Amino acid sequence: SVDQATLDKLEAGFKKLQDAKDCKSLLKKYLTKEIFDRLKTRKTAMGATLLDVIQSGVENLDSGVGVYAPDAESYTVFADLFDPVIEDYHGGFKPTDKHPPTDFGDMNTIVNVDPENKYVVSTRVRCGRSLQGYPFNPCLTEAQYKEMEDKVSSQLKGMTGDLKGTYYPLTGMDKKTQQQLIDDHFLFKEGDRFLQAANACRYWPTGRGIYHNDAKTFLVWVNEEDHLRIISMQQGGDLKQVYSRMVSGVKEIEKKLPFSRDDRLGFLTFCPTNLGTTIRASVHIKLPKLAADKAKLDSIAAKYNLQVRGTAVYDISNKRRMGLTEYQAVREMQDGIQELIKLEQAA
Repeated sequence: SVDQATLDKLEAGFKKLQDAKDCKSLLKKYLTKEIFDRLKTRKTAMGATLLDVIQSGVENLDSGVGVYAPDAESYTVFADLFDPVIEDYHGGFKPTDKHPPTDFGDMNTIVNVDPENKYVVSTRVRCGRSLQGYPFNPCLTEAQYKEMEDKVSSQLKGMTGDLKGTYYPLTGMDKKTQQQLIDDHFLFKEGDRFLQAANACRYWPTGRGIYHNDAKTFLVWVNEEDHLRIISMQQGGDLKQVYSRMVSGVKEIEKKLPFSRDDRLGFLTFCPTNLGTTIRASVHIKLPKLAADKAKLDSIAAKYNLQVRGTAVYDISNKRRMGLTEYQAVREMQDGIQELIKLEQAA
């Protein structure tokens, strides 16, 4: 049963949303009075309430999305809010649509998109995971932070071969180690006001840590936002090597740590923007001729559902997460980057 202190905070937050006439968040768009009244009395088995979903969007009215998952079951209990948010953010993933089963695909069809190292500075593929049986970061207790860091770090420290490396707890980290990790772009710090208000930064830094392999091509963050962020990266354009290393690491971790996955939504994450495959593939790439015609550049990327940002030089990444397989997402990135390089060469 939801307690009165929580209901009072919920009623005040709903009123705050309605009084902010300039608020444009998906939270405000889809938390109708009818849905609010239906959901405000519900609780997950782990104890999460509607407040553990919406509080960050109430506290940060300029949120784009404004809702987070406090545990895996929340996607079911609060589906009447999550479902239209997901459909809107993911551009047409309807409440009745279903994400395909996991398929990393045929690695032999993924390639080095720039063997000459003429255009691609670096290549990165990232994914995220929640561990089955644990609340998400809005609701982890201090004891759960300690237990899961022990379990995760033990599995990471047992990895061998290309994945052999070093675990660094944030707890007790000294300034020399911090600077070393900053120099490698491997450090994360306390979360921003969106994470803070989502209650994702409690008991800082208990249960938070960093792992990388000896070659510094494989990086794992523990409880930065999701339970696990798993990142593979290297200089140049060998997407085959980068993607296969990420998949190898994900599968090794999974052997002793089962992940939370939903038949409709795929892998379950703290932020609904990261569902489905959870995969973000990106390149840092130099395309100076296409830069002279940014409209043209933006048009090619859009054809392959890629987004182009700064970081002549661009960070180009895939936009799609839901309704396609891991293979399809990485292939979309490979195809798009190949087409961009082709058109740069012909320009």
